[PDB]
Amino acid sequence: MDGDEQVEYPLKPIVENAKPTLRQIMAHFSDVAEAYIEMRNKKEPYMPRYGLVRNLRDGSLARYAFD
Amino acid sequence: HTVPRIKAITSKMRMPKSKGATVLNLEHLLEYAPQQIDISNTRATQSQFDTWYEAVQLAYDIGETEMPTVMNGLMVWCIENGTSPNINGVWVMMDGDEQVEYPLKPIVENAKPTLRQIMAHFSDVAEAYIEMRNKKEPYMPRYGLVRNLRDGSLARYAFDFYEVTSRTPVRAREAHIQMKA
Amino acid sequence: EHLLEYAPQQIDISNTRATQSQFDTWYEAVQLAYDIGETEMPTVMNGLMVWCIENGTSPNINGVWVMMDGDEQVEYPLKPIVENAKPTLRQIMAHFSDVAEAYIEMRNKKEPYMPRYGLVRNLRDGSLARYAFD
Repeated sequence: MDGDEQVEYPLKPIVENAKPTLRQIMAHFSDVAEAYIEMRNKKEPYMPRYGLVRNLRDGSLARYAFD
Repeated sequence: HTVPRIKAITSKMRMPKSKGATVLNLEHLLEYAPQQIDISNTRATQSQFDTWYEAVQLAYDIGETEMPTVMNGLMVWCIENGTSPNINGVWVMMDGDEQVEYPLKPIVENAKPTLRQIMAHFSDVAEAYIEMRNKKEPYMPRYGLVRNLRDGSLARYAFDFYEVTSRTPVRAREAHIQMKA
Repeated sequence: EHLLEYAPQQIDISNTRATQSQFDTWYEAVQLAYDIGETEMPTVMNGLMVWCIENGTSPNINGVWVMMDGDEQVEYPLKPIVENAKPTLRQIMAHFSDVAEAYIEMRNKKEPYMPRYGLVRNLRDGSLARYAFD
C-alpha cells in the first residue's frame, strides 16, 4: 500500500523457497504480530480474517487469532 | 518510506537482421492488416480465378451477360456432388423439369491448382443458398449425407469445398474433423 | 576460466533457429532472384511473415504467395523462398517468430483474430492466439 493505491509482488518466490512450509518459516514473525494486532485494536475493532471466519466471535482474543 | 516496487525488466524484442540491418519494416507492418479471407492457401489467387472464369467463357462460347446464369448452376451442382469428378463428363442444370448438360472438360482442366481450391470462392455464398433451401424443406447436401453424418441444422456447413475462417461456429468448426477423418 | 563468463543468450544456441550465416544466405539469395532493391525488400519480407502466419510453413514448392495493395492481389513466386531455406523453411523463418507475437496482439486489439493453423487444430481459445502459428 502506498497512500490508497496498490502495489503487487509475485508470490512464486516467497512460497517456493519456504522450507519446510510457509507456515513453519513465517512463524518467526508470530511473536511480533501480537504487537501489531494490539496496536491496531487500540484505535478500532480489529479482527484478522482467519479467526473471523472460524465461527469465532471474541474481541479481546483477537491478538491470538492468525494462522 | 518509498515502499520499493519490483523493477520491471522489459525483454527487448529481437528483430531479424542481416548485415547489421533490420529486415522487417516496422512502419508498414503497423498498418498492413489484410482480411483473413484474402491471404489463404485454400482460396485461389484473383489471377488464377480470373483465368478460369475467362477461359471457361471462351470454351462454352456464351455471352458475358448470360454467363452468370451458367455459374449460378455450377455452384449448385458442385454442392450436391464432390469437387473432383471425372474429367470427361457432364454436369446438369435445369429448365422447368428438363435437363441441359455442359461438358466438364473445360471446367476441371483450367482450374489451377485444383477445382476445390478455386471454386472455394463460392463457399461463402453457398451458405446463403443452403439456408434458403432449408427454410422450405429438410435439405442436406449429398456429401455430408453419405459421410456418416445425421445433423440437420449443421447442413449449412456440409459441402466439399467449404473454407473455414475465424467466424465459423465451433459446432461447424469441430464438424469437419469427423467428416474428413 | 572461460566457462565462468561464457553465458550466451538462450535465444542464440538452439536447434530450431537457423544460424546467422544460413539466414543471411537465404535473405540475400531471395533478393537476387526477385531482383528488388535492398531499400524496398523490407516491404516484401513484411508480407512474407504475415502470409506464413495464416498458412503453414511447408507449402507447395511451385506456387505463389499473395500480399496486398489496397484491395488487390500481387503475387510472388514461391520457388526461390522455399528452396534456399536451409535446413527447412520452419527452422529459418523462426527468426520472425518473436515479432509475430507483436503483430498478432496488435491485430487482436481491434477484432477477434485467430491464425488459420490453430484455428483448424481443434483449438478454441481466444487470448492464446498470440502463440498459435506454425
